[PDB]
Amino acid sequence: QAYVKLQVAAGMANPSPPVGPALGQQGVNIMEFCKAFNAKTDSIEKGLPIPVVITVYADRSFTFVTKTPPAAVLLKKAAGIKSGSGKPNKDKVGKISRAQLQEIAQTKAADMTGADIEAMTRSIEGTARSMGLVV
Amino acid sequence: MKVRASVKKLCRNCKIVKRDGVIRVICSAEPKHKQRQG
Amino acid sequence: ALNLQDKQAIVAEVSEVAKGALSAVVADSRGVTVDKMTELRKAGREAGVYMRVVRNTLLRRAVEGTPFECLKDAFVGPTLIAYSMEHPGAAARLFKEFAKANAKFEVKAAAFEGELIPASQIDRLATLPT
Amino acid sequence: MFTINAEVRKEQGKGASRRLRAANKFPAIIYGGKEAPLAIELDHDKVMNMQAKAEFYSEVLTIVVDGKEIKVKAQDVQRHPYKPKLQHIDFVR
Amino acid sequence: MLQPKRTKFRKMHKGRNRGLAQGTDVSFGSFGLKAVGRGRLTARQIEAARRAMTRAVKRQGKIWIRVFPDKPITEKPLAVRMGKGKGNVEYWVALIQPGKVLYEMDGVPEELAREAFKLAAAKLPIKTTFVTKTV
RNA sequence: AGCCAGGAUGUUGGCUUAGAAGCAGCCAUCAUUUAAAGAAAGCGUAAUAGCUCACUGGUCGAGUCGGCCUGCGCGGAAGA
Ligand SMILES: [Mg+2]
Ligand SMILES: [Mg+2]
Ligand SMILES: [Mg+2]
Ligand SMILES: [Mg+2]
Ligand SMILES: [Mg+2]
Ligand SMILES: [Zn+2]
Repeated sequence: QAYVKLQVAAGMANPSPPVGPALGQQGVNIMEFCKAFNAKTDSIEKGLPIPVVITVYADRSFTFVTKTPPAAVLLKKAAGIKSGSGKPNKDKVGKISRAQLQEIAQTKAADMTGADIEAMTRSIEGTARSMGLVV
Repeated sequence: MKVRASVKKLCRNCKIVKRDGVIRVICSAEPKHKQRQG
Repeated sequence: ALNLQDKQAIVAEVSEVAKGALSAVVADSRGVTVDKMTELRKAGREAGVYMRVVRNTLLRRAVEGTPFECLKDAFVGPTLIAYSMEHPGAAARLFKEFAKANAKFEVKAAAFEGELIPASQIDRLATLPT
Repeated sequence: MFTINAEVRKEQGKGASRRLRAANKFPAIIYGGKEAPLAIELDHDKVMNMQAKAEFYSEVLTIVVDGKEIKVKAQDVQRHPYKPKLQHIDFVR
Repeated sequence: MLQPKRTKFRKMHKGRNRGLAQGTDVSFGSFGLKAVGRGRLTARQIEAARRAMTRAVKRQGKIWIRVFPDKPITEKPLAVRMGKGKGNVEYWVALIQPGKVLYEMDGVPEELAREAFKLAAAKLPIKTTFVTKTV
């Protein structure tokens, strides 16, 4: 009830321009959002949009979902890139490996709906080949 | 209603039907699609 | 929808009614992908690949996946009844996991038709070692 | 390995051939070897449905003519000029 | 457009157009456009149908133009009396009999060949049908 | 054909405007975690929400679907 799957980068909290009222348009304001957003951003390593998923009941108290950041941006910090490459099969920018993707996706056991390791591996390699890093 | 001399289905919702001896295309969604062979 | 795939799924269903003593009524009417997601996530988490949320629930493909055993389980064919089999234990609590899958916010049309597991009464039997 | 039923055609010319093509039965010939050629006529339905699949122009055919089977091979076909129709078929024994 | 770069004689007879065609079989490609009617194509109509079918298949796979205009058709001007010589040579036609395969195509699906030859057949004066290769 | 139904993770693909979520398209383009599952096929979406559908089961109980050769017709068809 009353949820969204959308977040901007967790290096900034109380993010009123990019998402903002996407989390606190309603009667719930953004003060517990920014406080506990920093409190959950301290857990997962930085440089990542660490997304929050809101629930609510008729008492204005709840416990959100603290999910892992996208593997898109885990590959971003893995390759040092933020704006990777426009038109991802024209210019050459790099190539990544299954072991490094295992090192990135070893901790996603409570976020991924996949009980296959090589599925996550070649799926994030396809993410890389859509990124610009043709494996 | 565009009174074409060759009616032709333009989506999936369009249905070709025959009133009065002429052909018509009647559409449920888009009223631009409605045609008549005249 | 295709003949040899229907025959090989008949072969898979008679091999798996050979395998599992836990054949279970899963009776969805409004079958949710997230109940399928937990039923497949726990399948991959505490099994290998053998477990599914299999729907081969045809009115006369159940009756010809039958004739290994349970030859009075053809009337459990029609009227929206589904089958899920799983091996280890005499009707292990993954039966109750699929039952909680058919009971999580669902439309109340599960009713546990029975599958003739112990040749016992029609009611729910949760008598297990645990 | 197809079995086509033929019939021995009596008279040959422009006229009887066009009359056969009107009456749905295109003519054909069987030559080959030292024996004489033979003047057969076939239905059009069966042989167009056979020559659709491309094993007809490939393998050994078999013609039931007068009861007696003839092993034969399709050689050279004249089609219609502007239609999906057959005109004549050269067969080699 | 499509004209012979050199000819023996400038102006040719009219001539009739009777008899059946020759190029009935689809020799080169795989999918051909067979003219079932009888008439004269021109250089304008051949270039129009070729650029239409090139737009249709989006320049993938080979096109074949089989008939080429080489018979000049002349036109006397306006406000000119009937005498005083055969008129000036204006444009070039190509005679088509029933059965002539005009365009061929390969390196395309069958259905895309159907759509392309429909799109180019609606810019030609003679009624045409579709045809495929046989063995 | 109706009819009771259900219908993604990687991810919300890199981008680059502004938020990139199906819609802003290019370039990608698969492993299922597989009842069936679309990096969703469209729509107007301020991205925010979805509607469906692709497919699968229920129900129902005799044919149904789309191409070719055709015969006769239909529209195209307005003038003192
Ligand atoms: Mg009226
Ligand atoms: Mg009109
Ligand atoms: Mg004569
Ligand atoms: Mg002459
Ligand atoms: Mg000639
Ligand atoms: Zn319409």
